[PDB]
Amino acid sequence: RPVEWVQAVVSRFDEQLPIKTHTKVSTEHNKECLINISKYKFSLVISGLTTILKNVNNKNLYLSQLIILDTLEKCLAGQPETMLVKQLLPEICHFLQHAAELRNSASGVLFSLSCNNFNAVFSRISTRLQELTVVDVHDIELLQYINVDCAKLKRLLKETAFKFKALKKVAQLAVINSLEKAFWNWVENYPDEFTKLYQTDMAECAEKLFDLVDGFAESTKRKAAVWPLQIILLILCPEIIQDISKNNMNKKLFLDSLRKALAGHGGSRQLTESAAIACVKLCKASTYISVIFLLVQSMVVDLKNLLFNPSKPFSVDLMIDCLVSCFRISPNQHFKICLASPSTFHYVLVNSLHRIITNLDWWPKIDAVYCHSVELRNMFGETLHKAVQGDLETRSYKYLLLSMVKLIHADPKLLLCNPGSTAELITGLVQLVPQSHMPEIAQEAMEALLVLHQLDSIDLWPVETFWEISSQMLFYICKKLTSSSTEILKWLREILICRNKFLLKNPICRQAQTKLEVALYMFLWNPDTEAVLVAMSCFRHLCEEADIRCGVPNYNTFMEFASVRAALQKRVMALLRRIEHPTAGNTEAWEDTHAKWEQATKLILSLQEWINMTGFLCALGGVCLTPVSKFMDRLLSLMVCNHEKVGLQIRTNVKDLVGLELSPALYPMLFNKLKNTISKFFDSQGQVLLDTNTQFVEQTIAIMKNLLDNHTEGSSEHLGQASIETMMLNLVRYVRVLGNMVHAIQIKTKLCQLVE
Amino acid sequence: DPKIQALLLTVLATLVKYTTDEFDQRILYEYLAEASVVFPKVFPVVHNLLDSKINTLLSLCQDPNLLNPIHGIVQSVVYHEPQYQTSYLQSFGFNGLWRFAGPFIPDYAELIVKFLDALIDTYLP
Repeated sequence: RPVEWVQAVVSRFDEQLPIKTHTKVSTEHNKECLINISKYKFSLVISGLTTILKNVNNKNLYLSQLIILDTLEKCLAGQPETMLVKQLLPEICHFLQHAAELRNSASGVLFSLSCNNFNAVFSRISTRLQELTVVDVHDIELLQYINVDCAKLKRLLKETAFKFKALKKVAQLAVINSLEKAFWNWVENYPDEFTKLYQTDMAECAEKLFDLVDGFAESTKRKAAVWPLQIILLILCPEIIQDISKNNMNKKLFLDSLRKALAGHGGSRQLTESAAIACVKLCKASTYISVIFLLVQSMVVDLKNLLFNPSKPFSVDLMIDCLVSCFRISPNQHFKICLASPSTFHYVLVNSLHRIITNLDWWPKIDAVYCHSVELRNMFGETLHKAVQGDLETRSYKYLLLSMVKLIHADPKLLLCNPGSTAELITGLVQLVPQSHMPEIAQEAMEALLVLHQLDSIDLWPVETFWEISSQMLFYICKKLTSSSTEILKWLREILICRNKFLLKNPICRQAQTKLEVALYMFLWNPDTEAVLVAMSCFRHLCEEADIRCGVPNYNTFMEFASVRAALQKRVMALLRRIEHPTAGNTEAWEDTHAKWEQATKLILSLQEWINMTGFLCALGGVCLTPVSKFMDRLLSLMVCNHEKVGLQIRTNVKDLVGLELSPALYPMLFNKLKNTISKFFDSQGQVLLDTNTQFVEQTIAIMKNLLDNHTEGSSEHLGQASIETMMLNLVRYVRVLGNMVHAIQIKTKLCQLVE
Repeated sequence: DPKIQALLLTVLATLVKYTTDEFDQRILYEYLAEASVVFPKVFPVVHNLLDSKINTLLSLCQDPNLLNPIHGIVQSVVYHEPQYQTSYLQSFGFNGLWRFAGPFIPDYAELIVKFLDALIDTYLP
């Protein structure tokens, strides 16, 4: 019965789609199992996914389709024909901000499909070409996406050339654009095959199609449309390029027209703009390799004077393609222009450098650029300064800064290698992490700082530098955290992992460790459950740091945090009570939380945060044994909180938190303060001063009952330290003078239950 | 010996079929994932037993630890998809193994009556 269980995995995966944490893990685990099943029973899994995709097609819809298409792509990329062609391929055609993601995903699916399927996708394309000869072009666009090799490219060109004159003008246009991408698809995937082309049937197809496409070009607009393909088709004819460098006359007149259009002598802006696109594509093509270099040398200077002119800016992806190509051709005049200049040039430079890192054996590596690191650092500092001090100009500095941080994520080594310099760089990134108005930048600054904290990076900043800089970062981040906090805290966990790794290979440090300790304790009360769990995880790394240092007080309780909404807060408070030993950190965390809590209390007189802060103060406060005395007096004042909208909730939560969660080491202070307060309810003749006092007494009885019910280990030791006798006598004496009404009877009953 | 592999597998599968404790199931399915990869030619025997519960755990469950073995078994099965059907246990007399070890008379009792009477008549004078 294997088929039946494969279908059960497929059916599980379908029902777990968003359109219909554990469901995330289950979904990914199912997807990964389907992929690994597809590695063998490929058509069962693909059929199921196809069937699901049909059903789904007939925010959560897009996410479901993305999950299905990502699964399909990874299955197809793992492939060791009929329904691929008759069932899947039409659905992938149907797909061809989430629409662009879906188009990208579907294209990756189609690319993967096409590798082993090509003859079928080409048969669909060839059939629509035939239909077009006797206008709906969408199947022709599939030529953009499909995997193409040298033999397949030759076939596509041959099929096209034969039919091209019989096609309608809109179909001819769709073909022209689509073949331009199809050429690039081959060159990018199979650079070795393009290199071999420069080391006659392809050239015959390319020349035939060139002359056909030239015959189509009857107007300025059609000329501008075809020139990017005509340069490709000419690049597919190395021997024609060699002849026209000295039947070919129209190819020479085309290159001369491109030169004239780059040099500004063509009046038509559309032809100059198109000529830029064509000559960038030529420059690009040369990097994947020859006579082509002579053609590049004839146009590159005019192309640089078109795209990189600070006095007359062109009208970014095209400029990036140009700069990357120029760098690959010769690894810097236009580079210095981009370092100096319009912010759009700074943008194009940085994105070009990022592409150079992230995208062949003869291509120059990024390391030639490590002469310009000082200028890149200056550009970063300036851009940072301009983004923070900030409408259209401001928005442009944001996109630039994001790109510079992405560049730092792509490679730190550049910045560090030419060079305080490192401290400035890290400080600038660190300054972005807090910024609420730029979440995308902050996220990337964190990733950048993380890769800057990997071993190989730190060496380039060693140990005396690591300590100073990394602690300064920690101290600053923690200081902000104690003033997207959750994501910053996750990242701070991974930074601590990196610090532990760096020390395992091995005054601001004490300050940083203390502020970190403060921050982590302050996260234990945070209203976000995820934040609390992450903070717990951070104590593990604080312990690991100390193990690594010491191997050359709280540690047991930190390891218990590491081992771990209302249930979690209860568990946290139970652990906080087990902190016996004072530290600068825990003390300061208490004082800061107390200060915040007093401010929040005034504002209240957000509630769940105040409850959690209250609980934290109650649980940790023993370490501080004054500020604690004042907090306890304030809690006692809140037991009788008369506030109309939040008073019941305040009284209930103070009662429950004092009664279940207070530190055992504070019981001696609590009983003295309760005693002293209740004693004020009597005059000098020992008569009872009878609503506030009655309410205090009821809450006191419940609080004391809850304390005495509690079996927290070590609580017995502290219960002994202060006498209850005068307090309990005063409680019963107070309750005796309450009349025989229902509420007073309940209070008498509760006091009996306390006494028991 | 494939009979010993089949018996071992059938016992583990029997223990999965019935036990309600998810912690038992973690241990057992981890051993079935290795055992599937180890004894792939014999593994088909157990498939009938596993089929009902594996459908149930795939469609229902949300523990990754238990699912990791289950997905491993399905992958292993498909990867090696036979030389021994469920009938193979019947040939040597074990088709009842998963039968009997399920949850809690006449036909069995009459044979036991004859057996006990024969036990007495052989052993007791």
